[PDB]
Amino acid sequence: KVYPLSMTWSFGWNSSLPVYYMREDRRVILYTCAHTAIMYDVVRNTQYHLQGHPNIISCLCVSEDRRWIATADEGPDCLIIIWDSFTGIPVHTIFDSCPEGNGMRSIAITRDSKFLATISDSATQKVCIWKWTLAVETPACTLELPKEYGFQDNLVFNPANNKELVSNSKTQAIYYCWFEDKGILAHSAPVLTEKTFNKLVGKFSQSVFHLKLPQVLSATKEGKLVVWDIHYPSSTSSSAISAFPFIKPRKLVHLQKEAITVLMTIDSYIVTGDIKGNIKFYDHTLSVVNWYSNFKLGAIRTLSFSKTIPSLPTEKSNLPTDCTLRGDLFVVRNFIIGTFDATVYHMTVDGTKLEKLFVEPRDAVYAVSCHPYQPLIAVGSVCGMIKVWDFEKKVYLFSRTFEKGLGVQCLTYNPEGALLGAGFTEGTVYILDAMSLENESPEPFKYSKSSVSHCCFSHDSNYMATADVNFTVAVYMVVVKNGQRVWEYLARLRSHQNSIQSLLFGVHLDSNEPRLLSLGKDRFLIEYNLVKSCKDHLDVLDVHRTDQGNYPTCMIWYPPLTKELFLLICNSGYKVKLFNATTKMCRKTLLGPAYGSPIEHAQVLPVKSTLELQKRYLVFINKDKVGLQILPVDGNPHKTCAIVCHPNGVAGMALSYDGRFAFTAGGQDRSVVQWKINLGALEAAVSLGGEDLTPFYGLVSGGREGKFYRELEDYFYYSQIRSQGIDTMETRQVSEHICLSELPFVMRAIGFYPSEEKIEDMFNEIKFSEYVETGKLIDKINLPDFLKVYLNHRPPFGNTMDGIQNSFNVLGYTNSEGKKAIRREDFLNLLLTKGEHMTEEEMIDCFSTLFGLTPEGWKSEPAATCINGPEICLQKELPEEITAEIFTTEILGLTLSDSSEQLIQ
Amino acid sequence: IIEMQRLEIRRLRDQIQEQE
Amino acid sequence: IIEMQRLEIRRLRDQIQEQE
Repeated sequence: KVYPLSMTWSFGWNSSLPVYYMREDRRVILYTCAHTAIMYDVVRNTQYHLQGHPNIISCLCVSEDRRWIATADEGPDCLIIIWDSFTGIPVHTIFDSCPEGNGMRSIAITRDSKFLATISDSATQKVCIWKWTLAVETPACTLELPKEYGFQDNLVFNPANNKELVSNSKTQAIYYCWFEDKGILAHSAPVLTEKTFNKLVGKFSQSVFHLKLPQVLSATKEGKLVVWDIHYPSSTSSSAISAFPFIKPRKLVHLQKEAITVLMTIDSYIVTGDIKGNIKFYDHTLSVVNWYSNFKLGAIRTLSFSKTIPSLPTEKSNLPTDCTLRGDLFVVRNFIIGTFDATVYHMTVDGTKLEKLFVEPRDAVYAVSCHPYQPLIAVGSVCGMIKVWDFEKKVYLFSRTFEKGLGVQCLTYNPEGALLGAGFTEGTVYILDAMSLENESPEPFKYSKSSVSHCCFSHDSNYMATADVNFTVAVYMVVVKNGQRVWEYLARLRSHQNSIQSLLFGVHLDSNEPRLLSLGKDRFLIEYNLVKSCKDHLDVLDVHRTDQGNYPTCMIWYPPLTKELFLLICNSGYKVKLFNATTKMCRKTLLGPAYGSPIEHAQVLPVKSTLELQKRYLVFINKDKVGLQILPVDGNPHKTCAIVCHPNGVAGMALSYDGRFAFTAGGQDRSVVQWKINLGALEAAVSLGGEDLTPFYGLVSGGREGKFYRELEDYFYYSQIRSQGIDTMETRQVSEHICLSELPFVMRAIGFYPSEEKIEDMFNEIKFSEYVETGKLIDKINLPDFLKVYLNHRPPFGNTMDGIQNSFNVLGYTNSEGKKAIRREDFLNLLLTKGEHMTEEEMIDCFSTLFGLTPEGWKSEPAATCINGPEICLQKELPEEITAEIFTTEILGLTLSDSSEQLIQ
Repeated sequence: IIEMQRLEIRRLRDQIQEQE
Repeated sequence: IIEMQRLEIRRLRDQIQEQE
């Protein structure tokens, strides 16, 4: 009944998802937006919402009375979900309709309102009918169809029937009738060819039941209509198979040159709409009634007609000349129009205005930037559009249409908000006027030659920088002349050996001065000395390697919480790390949010006051989810939440500068959504985890009594003996602590395998973490903190095969069995020479130990009789071809079975 | 006139930057 | 744009007078 992350906004919708008209008087209209379905009232200026699906919403149809709305989603696990318009918080559902079926790719509901009928996405498609007025949760009747008909993606119900449906693909059309007393659904899908008319007919789009005659209509891209008649069992057939009603292609006629694709029929008119901005109404004779045409309007994909049957004024009225021999009054319902290019309009029934509504991004979507002091947010498409909203007002305001065919993706404000900037996929960069979106530079800057991938301003307005997908950096600077500021190019440099993952500006308050910082996938981090940089010479002076076995993804300033200062970075290991504002060395190991995928990007909520200085919050997105974190991080699951959005992928972040709201832009969903947050709900969730070790104990299997936990605790004592030495004549003594050299031993002893580099990292972490407060190195570590280190450093589950497989797959040939495999001497030599080096005698000792040729423990009694045996054992123990299967049989008696999650918050 | 407003806004914020 | 620019102008003028 309350949530941390609630949704209520939609910007944009996919124009291929057909609109309907519901409540007329107030103007409230229905559109689908990714996995969500939405109602919006123009005059109240408020949205109403239908709450999600397991996948993107695939298809919908509204009852004729606009009381009922039905919807489906694509992908697995699909649900068919039906709704009452005027409760506005309704429910109805069909569970589990199809196991494999990838959601229902077309679906109609009876105007009769008794039945629902559906077409599944599947390699062979399903047809099923559903008595939705009953709480039925299984198909009443079923058929599956040859592939030859193709994707079937239009379906309609017959207003003159209860047991007839039509469907077509691009390339086949189908008639259906359901014999419920027989329990049989029958189909026919006859094949058209040129022979029927010796004429071109080509591809066709939609099919519909005629107004009054035993007929089925099909509309063509060819400018033509096709019509069929149905034939029903002749009486002599009734004694036999009574071959279910057959469809015959009586007639073809050409109605216009231009492509038609829309067809719907209203109150004994037919209505047809075109690729190029002409919409026509007809009487069942196919007689011509006055059309609507040539507005700034095209490829009309959404037609819909009002619930209101028109009352009839005639004393003063505006009606058009019908084209009858006389030409009479003509009064449609009100009706809705919308284009291909996502342009939404309502018509006054009397024609006196063609009124347009919201207008929205055509195609694919990329993430939005907020003004830092004003309730303004800027949205941009790939195509031709950047536009700004006041997200409190929900009002569409200033926008500029951009030059044709340039792709655009990156957007930024400068820290003042006075400037806006955008990045264009064809080698192109603009600076923009945070008012008029004038091209500030008389020409844009077009120095690079492929897609941007980041842009950012310095704290100084005078400097801006971008990344490009060629892994090349570029920087931008202001020059002061004549009392003017002008913007000017600054010089490119290639500094990353893999895809760039973040780009950042930095301040030297130490000198009130600007800094430039870049995150690559190459595990390398760099800073550039702007103040020494010069033309054709970005001054590169600092490279760090910052990840291992993995790669980083995001870079931001950590907020000030400390004397020290940090950058925050995240990696494919689900790890987060802090690096030092001077040395960029590491000391923090964190476990990222468990939620399904690694973090893609994070942004930090703004500060008003000391009250925020007392309480800081971090926002992040992953592949498919958006989530919140309270600082400091410690990997506690209760400390974090994440929620699912546009679940074919999310691609950027933006935050309301008041600190109330966040906005997510998807991609192919063409949709942007606002999110409204309760922090106290997360404080409550934190309280669910309790305090002290309780969360971390909960992370250990069996917590404080699990046999694992006791097994670990012994190693603390055993390693304490090792630190004392096994041989001593004194009293034994132990207390609270192990000495850091033992810590790698204990960590391995539990079952996690840090590299030498990881060891160095952890020793740095322990030494330095206390350092700045104490002034001191410290080297006695206590169990509770060691446990925290393990829990952060460990693989985010049990140890996994996957990296082993990947390593063999890189190193090995595919063998006779194709298995990725390594030859024994090559394998040995590589293990000595490469990676981290091994001494030959060291490696031989290791193998002899693993095979168990030595005496055990290697820590009290001598051995040297053994080692000569291992020389021959290197041949005799190791097979000539080695594989992950063999190597894991040698290393592992542990069957490292797979983890599970579903209960975890 | 809009461009003149942008120019005047620029001049005024530069004058504040001089006051800064 | 015109009206918001006039608001920006007012803001910057008044802040200039405040700093003076």
